[PDB]
Amino acid sequence: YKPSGNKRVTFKDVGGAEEAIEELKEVVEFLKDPSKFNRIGARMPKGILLVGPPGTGKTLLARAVAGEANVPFFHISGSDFVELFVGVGAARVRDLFAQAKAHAPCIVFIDEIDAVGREQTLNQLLVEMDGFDSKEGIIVMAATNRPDILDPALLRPGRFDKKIVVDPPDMLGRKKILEIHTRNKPLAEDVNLEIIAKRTPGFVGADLENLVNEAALLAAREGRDKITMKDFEEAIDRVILISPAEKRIIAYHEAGHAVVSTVVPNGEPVHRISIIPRGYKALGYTLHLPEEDKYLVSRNELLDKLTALLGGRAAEEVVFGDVTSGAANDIERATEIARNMVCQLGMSEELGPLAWGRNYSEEVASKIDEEVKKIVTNCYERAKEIIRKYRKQLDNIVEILLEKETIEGDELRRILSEEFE
Amino acid sequence: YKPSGNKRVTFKDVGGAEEAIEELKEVVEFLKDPSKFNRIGARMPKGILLVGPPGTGKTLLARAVAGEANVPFFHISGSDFVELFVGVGAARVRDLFAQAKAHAPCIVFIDEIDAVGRDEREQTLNQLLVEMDGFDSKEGIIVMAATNRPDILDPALLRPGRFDKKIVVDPPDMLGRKKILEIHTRNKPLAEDVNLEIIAKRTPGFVGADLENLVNEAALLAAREGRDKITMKDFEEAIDRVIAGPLLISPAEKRIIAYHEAGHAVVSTVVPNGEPVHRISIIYLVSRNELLDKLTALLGGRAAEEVVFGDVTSGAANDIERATEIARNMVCQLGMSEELGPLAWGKLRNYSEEVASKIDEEVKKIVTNCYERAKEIIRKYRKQLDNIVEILLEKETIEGDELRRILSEEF
Amino acid sequence: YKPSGNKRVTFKDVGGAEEAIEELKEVVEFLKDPSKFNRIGARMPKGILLVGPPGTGKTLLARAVAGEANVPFFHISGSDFVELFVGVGAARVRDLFAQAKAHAPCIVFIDEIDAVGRHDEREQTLNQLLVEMDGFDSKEGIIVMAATNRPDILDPALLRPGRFDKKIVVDPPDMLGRKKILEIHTRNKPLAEDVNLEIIAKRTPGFVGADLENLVNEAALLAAREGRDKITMKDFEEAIDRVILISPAEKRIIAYHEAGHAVVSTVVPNGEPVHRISIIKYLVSRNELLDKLTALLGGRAAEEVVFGDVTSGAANDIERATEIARNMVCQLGMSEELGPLAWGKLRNYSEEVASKIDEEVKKIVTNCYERAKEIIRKYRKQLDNIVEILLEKETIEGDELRRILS
Amino acid sequence: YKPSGNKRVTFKDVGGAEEAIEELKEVVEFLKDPSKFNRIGARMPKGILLVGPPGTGKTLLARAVAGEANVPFFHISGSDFVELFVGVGAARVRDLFAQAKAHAPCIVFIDEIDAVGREQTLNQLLVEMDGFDSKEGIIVMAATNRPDILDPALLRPGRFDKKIVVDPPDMLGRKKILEIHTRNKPLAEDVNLEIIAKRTPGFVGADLENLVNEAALLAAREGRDKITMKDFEEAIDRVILISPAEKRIIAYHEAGHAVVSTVVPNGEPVHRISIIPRGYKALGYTLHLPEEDKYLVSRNELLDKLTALLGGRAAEEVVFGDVTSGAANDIERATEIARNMVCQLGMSEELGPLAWGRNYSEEVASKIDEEVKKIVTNCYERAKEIIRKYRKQLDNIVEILLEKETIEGDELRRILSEEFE
Ligand SMILES: Nc1ncnc2c1ncn2[C@@H]1O[C@H](COP(=O)(O)OP(=O)(O)O)[C@@H](O)[C@H]1O
Ligand SMILES: Nc1ncnc2c1ncn2[C@@H]1O[C@H](COP(=O)(O)OP(=O)(O)O)[C@@H](O)[C@H]1O
Ligand SMILES: Nc1ncnc2c1ncn2[C@@H]1O[C@H](COP(=O)(O)OP(=O)(O)O)[C@@H](O)[C@H]1O
Ligand SMILES: Nc1ncnc2c1ncn2[C@@H]1O[C@H](COP(=O)(O)OP(=O)(O)O)[C@@H](O)[C@H]1O
Ligand SMILES: [Mg+2]
Ligand SMILES: [Mg+2]
Ligand SMILES: [Mg+2]
Ligand SMILES: [Mg+2]
Ligand SMILES: [Zn+2]
Ligand SMILES: [Zn+2]
Ligand SMILES: [Zn+2]
Ligand SMILES: [Zn+2]
Repeated sequence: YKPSGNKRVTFKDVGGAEEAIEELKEVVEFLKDPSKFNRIGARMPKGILLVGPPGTGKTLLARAVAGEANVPFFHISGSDFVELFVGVGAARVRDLFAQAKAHAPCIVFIDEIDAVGREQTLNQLLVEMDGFDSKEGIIVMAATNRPDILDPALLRPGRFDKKIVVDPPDMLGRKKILEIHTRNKPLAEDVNLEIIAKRTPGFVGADLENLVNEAALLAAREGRDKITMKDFEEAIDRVILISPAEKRIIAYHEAGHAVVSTVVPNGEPVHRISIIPRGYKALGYTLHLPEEDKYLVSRNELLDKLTALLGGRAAEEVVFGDVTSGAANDIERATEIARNMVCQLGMSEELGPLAWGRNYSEEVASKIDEEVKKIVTNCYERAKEIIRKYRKQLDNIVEILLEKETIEGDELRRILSEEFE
Repeated sequence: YKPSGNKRVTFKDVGGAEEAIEELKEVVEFLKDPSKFNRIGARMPKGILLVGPPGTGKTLLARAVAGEANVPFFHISGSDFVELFVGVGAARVRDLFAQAKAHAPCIVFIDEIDAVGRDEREQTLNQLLVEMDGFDSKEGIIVMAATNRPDILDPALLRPGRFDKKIVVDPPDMLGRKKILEIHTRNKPLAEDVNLEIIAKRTPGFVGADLENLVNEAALLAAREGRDKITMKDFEEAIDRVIAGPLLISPAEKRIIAYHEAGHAVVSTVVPNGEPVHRISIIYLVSRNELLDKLTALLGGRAAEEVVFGDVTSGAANDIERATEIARNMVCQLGMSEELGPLAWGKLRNYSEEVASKIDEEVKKIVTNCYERAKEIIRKYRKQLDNIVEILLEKETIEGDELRRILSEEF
Repeated sequence: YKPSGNKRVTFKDVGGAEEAIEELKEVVEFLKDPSKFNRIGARMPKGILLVGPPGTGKTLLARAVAGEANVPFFHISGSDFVELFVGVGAARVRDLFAQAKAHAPCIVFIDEIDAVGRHDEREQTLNQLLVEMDGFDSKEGIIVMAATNRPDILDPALLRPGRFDKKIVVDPPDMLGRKKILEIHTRNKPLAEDVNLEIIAKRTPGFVGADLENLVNEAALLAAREGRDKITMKDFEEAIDRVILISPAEKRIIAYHEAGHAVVSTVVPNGEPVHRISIIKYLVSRNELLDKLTALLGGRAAEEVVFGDVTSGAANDIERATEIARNMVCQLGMSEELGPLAWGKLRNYSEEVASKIDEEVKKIVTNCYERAKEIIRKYRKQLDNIVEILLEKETIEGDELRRILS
Repeated sequence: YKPSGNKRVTFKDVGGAEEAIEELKEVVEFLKDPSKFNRIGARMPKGILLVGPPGTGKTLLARAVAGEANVPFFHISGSDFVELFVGVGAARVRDLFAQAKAHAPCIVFIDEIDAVGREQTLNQLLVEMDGFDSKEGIIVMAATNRPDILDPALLRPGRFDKKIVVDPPDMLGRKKILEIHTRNKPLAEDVNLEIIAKRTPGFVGADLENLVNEAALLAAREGRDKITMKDFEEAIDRVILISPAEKRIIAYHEAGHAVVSTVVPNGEPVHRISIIPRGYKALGYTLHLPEEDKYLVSRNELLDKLTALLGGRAAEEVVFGDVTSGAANDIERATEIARNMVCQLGMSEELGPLAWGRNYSEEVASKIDEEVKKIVTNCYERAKEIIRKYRKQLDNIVEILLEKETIEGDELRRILSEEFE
């Protein structure tokens, strides 16, 4: 394999991710001279996971880090390994790392890392991660919008043991991204990117770069030498949000996750809750992440986890009397877990300490289904029992959420303790 | 591979395709003077996919764009590459693009692209991909492709950088038929009794290719009788000819489709969560009730047919399919079933026959409830249903601040 | 490449190809006076492909068009161009079109066009053809006709609009057509007054024009051989054995099967008008489909009623009919009990539903079957009459059939 | 494709098939100068099917015919077309014939013709057969040891409308084949091929050529310049028949086919019966051949045909009280036919005029099975009823069969009429 011949980027070229750039500044410092860290035992991560929705500059930042450190950048895409013949995947992972070490210090980027990190190909990856010497100035960055799908072996210490969340940009972030992608473009005097930032809720960087291109097409179509405000207004429409009653439901869903995870004894600590459309900081997402601290999980831990996953839906049903599609992913994950308890873990009553999996009769298929349904239904009703018992808290957390949108650190811990002290 | 030696056409030659022509105007300007775009980095697509039924003018539009830009037009048929010996297809694609670059700007147009882009075909298609990726848009080359079989295409073909822009070419309605008849009648001697509106109205289902043939058959009728003008009777009789030569919508059928279309519109309007209805023509997160409303509306066409005609036709097949998809999704994915619980059933089926059976009863129950509700709505609003149909038959299309008001004056 | 110096033929010389003659009459009008079409923009085809087995009159037809219009005829054979030195074929095609333009209006006829219109010098030769077709002005009254019994061998470039985009199918003659062919080839011969050409048509199923001409000739040689000045019926009867199949029992059966489809189609309110029987919409409603299904089952219905035994003949129909029923039940929501639901598409539903679908499909097909049988029994006599005519002539027209259903 | 560069053979090189060579002598005469036939309207076949077990010189004779006429020979193998991508099969059939015509007169040989003649590939074959002009000196020969598997469209007149049966060789045929393959070999004086012919019952030409090679290996192994009798004796053993009580059963099976086919009204005329191990002249084989005369078949014709197919087994059961494996192929063919009556032809009581085929429920699967079983069982019991009623005839036919081995022409017709007059 042969390093990217693409155009070098820096952080100059990345808008609306000042938090991410902050954390990555050390990695740039490391790459520029690892010997400053090495000399005093400052141990950097070997793997850094970038998490966010597509088109949010995950790949961009990886490249910005390499250009900023003026180091080679290897771009691989996870979806290139799936579908490969027997062994070809692992041999490419081998080669990748052999090239990385020959060109160290360097960045190795693996896009769509979920594509490989859901056997041989991933096992080879894990051995390479642990096989290489951080001190040689090698850092592997990976991107995913599906971190819930990842093998927890990937996130073990000594691997991708740090991650950074790249969120969609708000109005101020959108404006900046507009300015970046308009730098070398000829704008009319009447163009106001502020109004365009305001009128593009939900748009990510990729969409905004596109909108800018659509705007340029509109000018060029008419043979014009400057892009007008009308061209930007018009372009938005070519590429085409949340109601205050939908905001409410989303808030109740997220609060529901939070309340149930707090009450349930083996609940996952709640560090942040958020009602940003697709922020991956929300707890709703978090609850779908693979267990990275432990290696064993107990039946009661799973039932507690399952009950937390169904908290979103429990809160909607209790409060609104009906349910939306919001909980589809929660339903799917909860079902997966229960099927796994029954068919792999030997955690059903009736089915016994047996691996079922298809290898078995309709008669067993049927008991499996009954058993899986029982677990999920029982956890769901437990969730609602909890919601109802802690309705006032649920209501309180919603109220703040509607106001603040995202609650994160020491502040969140004040609120939860006030509320469940 | 050589550019076409046939007659240069322009948009003056295309009828009833105004929306497609407006999307294509950009391409015409780019080709006239790429510098205007390249100058300000207005990135054009490399490949444009034209999608529509046969004889609707896909090839014509591709030609019109080249003619309008006064650039060479390469006319290729996907069907030529299939059946070819080992490697001959790839080598042809390679050559094809070699010539395009030597003639740039130009249009390369691949008809029947689903013939190539559905061993050897792999290599042929792989080679297509390579050439698409391999050419510089800035150099004024546009590849257009046509298909009436888009679902059969490899998604690799639709990736960004490839055929990532699609334009839909629709069958003409009354006024479009009328325009196409006028285009193909420009240079022909017509009797004073000929009325192309009436012939527009009498040829619902006809595409541009059908109408051009119609005109010629009319002409052949006059010629056979040695007459120096084409008469209305010639056109009328030509209709019956084009038919039995090689699909007209019958008047009775027109009626049924009108009621089907009026039905969707009536139900959509009554149902609280109905989708606004912008047009009727003869030619993040959702709630349970949003979905039941959607489903009920989707079943309105069939509901109208059943209530008005008693019988039901094949016309609601696509809507039944969609309605059923929605209800399986509700039962199997969203946990919106009475009895089956907040469980994901499926993902391919990983459950017992006992469950499969309950799923079927629950899907059938949802769809059947929405169906009966649709019928109640149609019976309750039969008068307005009938008024919309009457107008829709007169015009074939109702739209805009005219459909806007009709639904108010009625509801 | 000069106008053929062979005998003038007209349509009077072509037997049993009325449909194709009717398609070609406009070509003749055009050749006689192109200006009639030219002046109103009536565009004629540049290429007409005649498709059919050897000896059916493809060449004869082309010659008759020219003789009929009194216009020159250039006869070329595609098999001449195979095997040629480098370039020679293209140059011949160039010259051939140069000659047609000098002599227009005219017919240029290419026999065995598959021999050229099919991997080397043929490319060159074929490409020149495509160029010349594209190059010539139709309005000049030039028409190129081609013949093949091998149309699937043909390069589709040839069949594209502006080229050979009109195909005329030429079939083996039915009994009346064979009779006419015999008249034609007998015009100039001394026949005895005992010669019954109809009986000879009847006894010669499967014979094509070339076969029947040969037979007349063998009859003539037979009489001459015996020093006789008239050709008798015995000569023709003996000739048949010389120029040389389906059981008459099997023929009966096929005839009842076909007549059955036709009676049911006619009787059933939504059936498809019958245009022809031979023993060789956008939307569709529930009733229309049931009527169609019933009609599809008529052949078999006619066998069961008439013969009590059924043959493998209805296999395709049974398949078709079952396809329709399954689609009614599974895609069209036209079942009693199964609702306005799509079941399937492969199978996305339970065994309980699988089994209900089979009951319902079975019930529809069976009901339509019984109904077909009722129609057959009710119209037995006319069924019998139709079969009696069908067996005699091999091919009857709808108008005739509806008439018998008096 | 490019004509065989293999070594030219003549009939000189083919042993123990004097009957086959006789029939093929005309084809040689035709190929040498088709104009002698053409001139007086002598119409040759366009297709000639060679039938026999493998290793019996089917391919050999095809090549002998071409070498004898000194004409080009195209060898194709049917199994080369199956497994090919979409269209490649038909395009190769096209090309084959295009080459044949360019090199006419010539022989086109299609080995393992059953491999293609059981859609597009066979349909193309049929059009080529009917597309070519016999008078151009083109004859297509085909070989198969599975003619029961062939599409009856192949055997229609104007195609493979003549066939020749090549049987295993008896002792005298075996001796000749031994002599041919020993011509250029150095034999000891003590070698007696006669005794070797006698001791190799069941051996075909291919086996005998092999035995000869094994004999040569034994000499060469010991460094010897002549092949000894001991070497031949020894070689037989390296490559390794019927009991007089098995002969009896085979005779009763074949007689059973004959008796039932005679009695049953729509029975297939019986032209020969044989108890040669694998002669394809036997009626047992014949009854498995595809209907080549007709196009329609009636329910009663099939029931009669089914009953005849089961006559072999019926005779064994009636006479010996039990049954052997001999009837496996008959059972399989009879089942095929009944399944076809029920599922395709609309010839069941209960199932109706419906195409079943899987497209259908377990409930229907089950009725199908019941229906198919009913037909076969009813036909089987009919067969036995017939055997018992005509036991004396059955006994008589066996007796002759045991004596004569094969009964063929006018003689067979005497016997059957005496017996069922
Ligand atoms: N934060 C950002 N600031 C400026 N441009 C951005 C940003 N995010 C995305 N873009 C632009 O849009 C594209 C986003 O694609 P990518 O970097 O692959 O995002 P992701 O990896 O999240 O899918 C980039 O190529 C970049 O040009
Ligand atoms: N929209 C139209 N306006 C005018 N003529 C049309 C139109 N559509 C088709 N035609 C006539 O019929 C022909 C249709 O062929 P084509 O453009 O190949 O349609 P498609 O490519 O969609 O199959 C055209 O060449 C033209 O003569
Ligand atoms: N339909 C027909 N009517 C009269 N004669 C015919 C007919 N078809 C064939 N023949 C006779 O047989 C001869 C050979 O037929 P030909 O025209 O060469 O048929 P094709 O071109 O289909 O091979 C003709 O010249 C003609 O004399
Ligand atoms: N009748 C025979 N006479 C002489 N040799 C034979 C005979 N039959 C087969 N052989 C030899 O053994 C081989 C038999 O193979 P082959 O001709 O393919 O038979 P088949 O086509 O029946 O399988 C031949 O190559 C030939 O050398
Ligand atoms: Mg992405
Ligand atoms: Mg088209
Ligand atoms: Mg001919
Ligand atoms: Mg063999
Ligand atoms: Zn959630
Ligand atoms: Zn609809
Ligand atoms: Zn039929
Ligand atoms: Zn047997």
